[PDB]
Amino acid sequence: FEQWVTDPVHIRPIAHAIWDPHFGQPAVEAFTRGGASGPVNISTSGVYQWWYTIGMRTNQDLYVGSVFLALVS
Amino acid sequence: EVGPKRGSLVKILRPESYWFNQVGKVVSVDQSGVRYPVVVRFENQNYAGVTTNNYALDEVVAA
Amino acid sequence: AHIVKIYDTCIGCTQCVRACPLDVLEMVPWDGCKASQMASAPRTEDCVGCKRCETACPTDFLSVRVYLGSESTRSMGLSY
Amino acid sequence: MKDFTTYLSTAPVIATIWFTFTAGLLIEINRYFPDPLVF
Amino acid sequence: WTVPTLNPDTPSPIFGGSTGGLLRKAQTEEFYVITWEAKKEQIFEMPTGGAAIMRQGPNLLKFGKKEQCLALTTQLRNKFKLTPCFYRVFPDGKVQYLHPADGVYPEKVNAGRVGANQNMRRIGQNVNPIKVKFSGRMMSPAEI
Amino acid sequence: PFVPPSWAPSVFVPLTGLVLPAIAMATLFVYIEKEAP
Amino acid sequence: DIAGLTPCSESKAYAKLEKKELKTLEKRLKQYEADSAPAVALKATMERTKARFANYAKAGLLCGNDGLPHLIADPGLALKYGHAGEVFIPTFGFLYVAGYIGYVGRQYLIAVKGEAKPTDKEIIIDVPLATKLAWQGAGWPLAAVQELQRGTLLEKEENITVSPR
Amino acid sequence: KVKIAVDRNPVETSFEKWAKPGHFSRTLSKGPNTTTWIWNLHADAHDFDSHTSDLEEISRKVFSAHFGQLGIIFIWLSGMYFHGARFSNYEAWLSDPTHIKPSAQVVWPIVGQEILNGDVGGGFQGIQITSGFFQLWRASGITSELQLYTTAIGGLVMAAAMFFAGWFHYHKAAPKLEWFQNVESMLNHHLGGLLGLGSLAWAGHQIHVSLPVNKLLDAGVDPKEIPLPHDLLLNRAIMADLYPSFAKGIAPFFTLNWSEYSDFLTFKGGLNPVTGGLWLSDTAHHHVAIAVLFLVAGHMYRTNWGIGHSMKEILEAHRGPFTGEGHVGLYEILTTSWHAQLAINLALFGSLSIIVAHHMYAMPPYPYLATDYGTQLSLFTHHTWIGGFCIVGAGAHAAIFMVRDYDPTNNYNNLLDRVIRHRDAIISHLNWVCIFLGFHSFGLYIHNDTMSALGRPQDMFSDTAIQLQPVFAQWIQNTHFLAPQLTAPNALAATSLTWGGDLVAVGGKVAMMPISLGTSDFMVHHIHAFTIHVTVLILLKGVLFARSSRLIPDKANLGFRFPCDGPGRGGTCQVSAWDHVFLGLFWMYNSLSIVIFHFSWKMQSDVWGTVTASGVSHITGGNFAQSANTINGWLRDFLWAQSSQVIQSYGSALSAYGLIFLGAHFVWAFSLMFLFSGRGYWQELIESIVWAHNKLKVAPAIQPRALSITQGRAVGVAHYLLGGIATTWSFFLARIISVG
Ligand code: CLA
Ligand code: CLA
Ligand code: CLA
Ligand code: CLA
Ligand code: CLA
Ligand code: CLA
Ligand SMILES: CC1=C(/C=C/C(C)=C/C=C/C(C)=C/C=C\C=C(C)\C=C\C=C(C)\C=C\C2=C(C)C[C@@H](O)CC2(C)C)C(C)(C)CCC1
Ligand code: SF4
Ligand code: SF4
Ligand code: SF4
Repeated sequence: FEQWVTDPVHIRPIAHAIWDPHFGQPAVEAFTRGGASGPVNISTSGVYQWWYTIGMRTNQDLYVGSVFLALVS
Repeated sequence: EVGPKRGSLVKILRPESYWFNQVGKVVSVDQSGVRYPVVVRFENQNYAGVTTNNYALDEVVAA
Repeated sequence: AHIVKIYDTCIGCTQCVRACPLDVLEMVPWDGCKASQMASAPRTEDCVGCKRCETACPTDFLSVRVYLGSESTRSMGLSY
Repeated sequence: MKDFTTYLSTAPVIATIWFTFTAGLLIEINRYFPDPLVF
Repeated sequence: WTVPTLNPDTPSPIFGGSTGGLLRKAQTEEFYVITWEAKKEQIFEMPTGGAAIMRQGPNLLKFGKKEQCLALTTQLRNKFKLTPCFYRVFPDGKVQYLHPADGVYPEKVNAGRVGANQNMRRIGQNVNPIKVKFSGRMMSPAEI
Repeated sequence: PFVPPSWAPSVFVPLTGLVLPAIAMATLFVYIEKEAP
Repeated sequence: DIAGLTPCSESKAYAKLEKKELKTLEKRLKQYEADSAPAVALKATMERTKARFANYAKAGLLCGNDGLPHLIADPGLALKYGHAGEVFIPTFGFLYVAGYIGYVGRQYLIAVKGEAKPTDKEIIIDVPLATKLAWQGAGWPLAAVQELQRGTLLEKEENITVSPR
Repeated sequence: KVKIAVDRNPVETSFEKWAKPGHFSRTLSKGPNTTTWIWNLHADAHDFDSHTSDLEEISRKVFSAHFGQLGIIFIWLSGMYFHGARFSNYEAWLSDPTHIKPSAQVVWPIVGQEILNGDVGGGFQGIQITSGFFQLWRASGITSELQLYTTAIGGLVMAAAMFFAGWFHYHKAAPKLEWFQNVESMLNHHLGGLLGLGSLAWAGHQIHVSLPVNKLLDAGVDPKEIPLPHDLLLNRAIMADLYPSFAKGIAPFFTLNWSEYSDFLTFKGGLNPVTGGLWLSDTAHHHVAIAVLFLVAGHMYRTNWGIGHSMKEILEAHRGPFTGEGHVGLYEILTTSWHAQLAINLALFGSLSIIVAHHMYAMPPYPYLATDYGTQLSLFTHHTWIGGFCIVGAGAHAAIFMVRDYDPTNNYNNLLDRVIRHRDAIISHLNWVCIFLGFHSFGLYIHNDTMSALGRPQDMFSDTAIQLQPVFAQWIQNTHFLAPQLTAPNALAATSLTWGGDLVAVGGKVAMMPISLGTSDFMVHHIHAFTIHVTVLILLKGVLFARSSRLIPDKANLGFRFPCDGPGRGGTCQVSAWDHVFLGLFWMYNSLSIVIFHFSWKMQSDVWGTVTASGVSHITGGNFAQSANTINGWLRDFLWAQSSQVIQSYGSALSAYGLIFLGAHFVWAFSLMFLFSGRGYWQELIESIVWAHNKLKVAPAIQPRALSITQGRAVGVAHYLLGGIATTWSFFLARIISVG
């Protein structure tokens, strides 16, 4: 998120990391992207543009919100 | 001799009847005190293929 | 067990009793129809829900009605 | 002959004849008035 | 007429056996035993599959469910004009006579029989489900 | 900030999707097979 | 003209499509001798193609950027801009034929209903009666209005069956 | 005593019944009251058994119905020969068969449909045919449209004779039951006359017409200057020049000097290098041997003399310690039940139609048939489909017999009775075999798909990764290939090039070459085993449980075709033997769809292809071996890649295949409406529509009714097979004609 905000036109949003022990070394490389950091899935939900539009700018902001909503649940 | 005349055409009034608002012919009316004494015959068969049914005097009206 | 019910529209044709493949019905003396007999359902616990009785019923609407209910080894017609 | 004409009056026969007539009529029209898109 | 007693040592029709016979239910829950008298040895069809020869005089067979017994009862009565009777047998030795319950086949009206599950109304006179709602359990307007 | 360690997935993914399912299935199957007193 | 469309007569795409179509037919007409039956057939298709492109343009059809004729279905735009032979007139032509079939069939069913075995007259068609009604169907529209005004076209609800409700 | 017995003037020839629809049925003759009557009339039209309980009357109806079929087939053949004489490019194709495409259907120029008249060659424009008639006519030695026209007229004379025979043997001289029950006599005539005489006569035509005419055609002689067949039949010197042994006449035959006829009766094997088809001399010696073999076979059954065998005696004699009474009762069942005969005949005839597809493709019997890939693919697929349908029909009529003609009094402790007594063992064991095949066949494809997606190709089942080689089939191929030198010394070459050896090329295209079998072949052969085993499971179960089951003990009383026994016992939907045939059709379609797809890809990938300088280029470049081991491989490299021809056919002569391709996808989806729905919903919807018709006084006397449950199932399966098979048909023909 802190990299997508810098270049939202060319950076692909990451949904979450992929931990699959059935993967082969080629699959690990094919799914490694979005600043590398290991195999990850790109997000098509639109939360990156949404949170960015509403003022979210840092992972600290995202972390705090997560805690709040967990408390609300 | 209670009931409609034999051979007369009457319209069914029983709501759950296949011939509701339809006209049939009075085959016979049982003078004995049966719950449904009017035997009516219809040209169109029902979903079961039956073309006759018994109705009470109130369930039938000349039409 | 399935709920089997007989209605006053019964004409005492006995067709349902002859069609039943599990002996759930029988004919009992009656005074409401010319046949002086009406169908009864004293063994519904053996009913499976085939609805053959309803197929045999010639009245409009049906005088015998089957309502599928709680399922048992007999209701599911299980030989195991 | 009367029974034969009754057989020729049966639903399928009449349908074949009527549809053959209607198809033919439409085909001939497009044969003499080709590519009819508008009135 | 009196309730008949099932003689379990009755001769069984000649049959080499099949794979459609009784299962573990016969030993844990219950099984059914049909009995009839034959005036002549006649080959017949086992409702469980296969041909079998009925023996002269007494005959006894065991089926897994009541429907199989009544199915054989239908064939013997309709084709051979015989009059069979069947019972439900529990694994504790208890026997329960089932058909004909009063010795008179159900289709033939018989005295003493008391009506059951009969409604003094036509189906079109049943109440709307809204009336039988919030009762002890799921029920139909017909049950009331 | 509220960041789990790198081994998190190496442990969380195994537990959630294999171990926990087995535990859940075990207790659930027992309850269904249990009969009313 | 309307919707930003352009007359097929002035569309360049319409002209290119006609050339493209004739060039396919010509590339094939070559492999055959001049009088060969194949050659005669390809020539008649080329003539029919030329007549179609010309007839469509003369009819004043409008063409989109695809160079294909588009049909105007608004009664107002069609009448004011000369496009009524595209959907309006066809509509009244079909409605007349379709009502013709319906009114004749209804007249047949009503006639056979008063017979001994209506079901028999539906599997075996009373041809003479059917032909008579077929010819008398030309004036169906006026007959349908006269039935609508006498209250004989519809059935009384009291005589029509319905479910319990 | 075997003898001709008939009844005179049994049925009057009047149109009285023609005007009384449903006259044949006691229930239908009353006339229609609802729309169900119309369907019932057509559905019960050819069910004579249900019409009458008289076997003699049923047998007479069957005999005349067969003459009607034979007349229909003759008209069909006359049309094909007529269209070859008046609407075809056969004479031009005879001169240039390697370039001109066979065409025998020309369309009228209307609504722009003339585009379908493609440039097939030879100065002709029409639809390209794939029936293989041009190659059959060339093999027969036809060189003129006059011969095709004369055969067409002959076929119509034969069709008129067949229809006459049908009317005569039903209304004038109807054979009695005893006549039809002469099975021993029928087999003797069908083996000796129909088969042996038919083969002998054909050998006559081949030796006196097919061999010299085709030898001259292969030598390069123009079809116009070839001697007419009669010239060869009335002159021995011409035949002697072409075949020296003809100068000796028929002396060598009666003197047992058969070796002299070695020039026309041969055992070459392999393929004619000029045409790519089997040697006609080999086909001639074959039909002569077939004729002799079948003439002997037709002298085995006893008739009106003591010599011969009694089928009842033979059957009653074959009994063993494990099978009780044995084949007792079968003679009575197969002489009093047509459904029993139809079951066995449909089973073998379908299995045969499938065997013809494999044998005709591997050993191409007609000249220039092998390099015509459109015709080759069409023939194999067509005969494969006919076989599968007949096999499913065999199942249905076996169940019809079990439900209507089975009598326990005649089947006590016999093979039939003992089979019904262990039906649960049979179905349960077959059930497990089906589950084992499914996992070990389709599970392998899933493993490969997952391993490839996970980027682990070394963990896949392939000719480069883990290998599953069909060793047994590889050994058989090697044995058949080396056969000529050891086990078949006289034969010059092996029966087919598929076994191995050198490839035969005609017109620059591969006629036939060796077909290699690897892991992908091993995997698809096991899918076939699974699909066939499962289809058998459904059909067999439907037949063995047709009379009764643990769920329903009186299924036989309910009949063969019945919707269910109600929602009781949990639900008894589709318990009838007819419903098993309904389900069997879907699996038969699934099996054969996979079989024909396998054939098309394998042939386009490893056999068919242009032969160039130092190398053969196949149509798909040999991608079957490395692309047919995954479902993704099948979907991408077969369906998606080869659908390009049908999807890009618009604006051309194959445009019809594109339209049919879409129309077929439509019919298939339209079937799902009937297959997933129930009549209860439709009946109610019709009720509201009927209301509108009642309101406007336009309601029909014949009450509209939703289709019966069984009709709903029958309509659904019909549209499913029609749509699905037609879709493959359009895909196959467009693809093959374009890249042929
Ligand atoms: C059935 C749906 C439908 C729809 C969506 C339209 C839509 C339209 N119609 Mg219309 N029309 C219809 C049915 C319909 N029509 C029918 C059944 C008839 C037969 C009588 C007509 C006869 C008709 C005429 C005579 C005219 C239109 C016109 C128009 C356009 C402007 C009309 C307007 O202002 O509001 C929409 C109209 C309706 C919702 C119903 C009918 C149209 C009204 C009655 C016409 C009033 C137009 C008015 C003068 C506004 C335009 C001013 C000026 C440019 C003429 C418009 C796009 C006008 C036009 O653009 O001509 C160039 C025009 O004058 N229509
Ligand atoms: C006399 C014939 C006739 C007439 C006058 C009508 C009239 C009507 N039908 Mg209808 N219908 C008919 C026959 C007829 N139908 C037949 C044979 C069928 C079986 C397919 C149906 C099935 C049918 C359905 C499913 C529906 C209607 C509906 C309707 C109503 C809406 C308008 C409409 O036509 O929708 C379209 C109707 C059709 C597309 C059916 C086409 C039937 C053909 C074209 C008629 C031919 C009749 C006969 C062969 C001619 C005999 C002539 C005689 C001289 C021998 C309307 C009042 C709709 C409705 O209820 O709306 C309220 C509706 O949903 N009909
Ligand atoms: C003018 C000659 C003639 C006449 C007047 C009759 C008259 C009669 N025949 Mg008959 N018959 C004839 C010729 C004739 N037949 C011939 C040539 C054959 C040999 C095939 C038969 C074989 C035959 C049999 C086996 C039976 C009769 C029966 C009957 C009687 C009632 C059945 C009937 O005809 O209804 C009319 C029936 C039809 C009009 C159906 C036509 C069948 C044709 C051949 C099917 C054509 C299908 C087509 C090729 C493909 C359709 C595909 C689709 C897409 C369009 C009746 C009195 C039946 C009987 O005795 O009464 C119980 C009986 O079982 N006939
Ligand atoms: C040499 C003796 C002979 C021959 C050649 C045939 C040939 C045939 N029989 Mg057959 N049959 C025979 C003796 C013979 N039969 C005897 C002795 C009996 C009594 C036991 C029967 C009883 C019998 C029955 C019950 C049936 C047949 C049927 C058939 C046909 C099956 C269709 C087929 O596969 O062939 C393909 C078709 C052809 C090759 C067309 C050529 C057929 C021509 C006409 C050859 C002539 C055959 C005929 C017997 C010759 C005498 C005709 C004369 C009376 C005018 C077939 C043409 C079936 C049928 O219905 O046929 C209508 C059938 O059901 N036959
Ligand atoms: C159905 C199979 C068949 C048929 C029809 C023929 C037919 C023929 N073969 Mg042949 N052949 C066959 C199979 C057949 N073959 C096979 C399988 C082989 C491989 C062994 C051969 C190998 C072979 C050779 C090597 C030769 C022939 C030859 C011939 C021709 C001369 C036969 C002959 O010499 O006298 C045969 C005797 C008769 C045919 C008896 C005739 C009886 C007549 C027709 C009865 C008329 C009666 C009537 C009442 C008269 C009144 C008439 C009326 C106007 C009043 C002849 C047309 C010879 C040939 O080609 O000649 C050029 C020859 O060289 N064949
Ligand atoms: C020699 C082959 C043969 C013969 C002689 C018979 C004979 C018979 N079969 Mg049978 N059958 C066969 C093969 C054969 N079958 C095969 C291969 C199958 C597997 C699919 C079946 C499956 C089958 C079933 C499931 C049933 C029969 C039944 C019957 C009996 C009544 C037939 C009937 O219902 O009439 C009427 C025939 C029709 C109404 C024809 C329907 C139209 C067809 C199916 C449409 C096919 C598509 C068509 C080509 C589309 C054309 C294009 C379109 C646009 C028009 C009859 C004695 C029935 C029976 O035994 O009664 C209990 C029955 O239920 N057959
Ligand atoms: C007489 C006849 C029959 C008809 C019977 C009956 C009762 C038909 C019922 C008609 C009814 C109730 C119609 C009700 C409302 C109709 C309305 C509001 C009309 C809508 C038409 C509109 C808005 C026009 C649209 C356009 C026009 C100007 C024409 C075209 O340009 C196309 C378009 C859409 C632009 C039987 C028996 C079916 C048998 C047969 C002959
Ligand atoms: S549903 Fe079946 S078992 Fe129950 S009463 Fe009716 S016929 Fe008997
Ligand atoms: S079938 Fe109906 S009317 Fe007849 S006895 Fe049974 S319940 Fe009564
Ligand atoms: S859903 Fe249809 S087929 Fe199944 S039990 Fe009910 S009525 Fe019979």
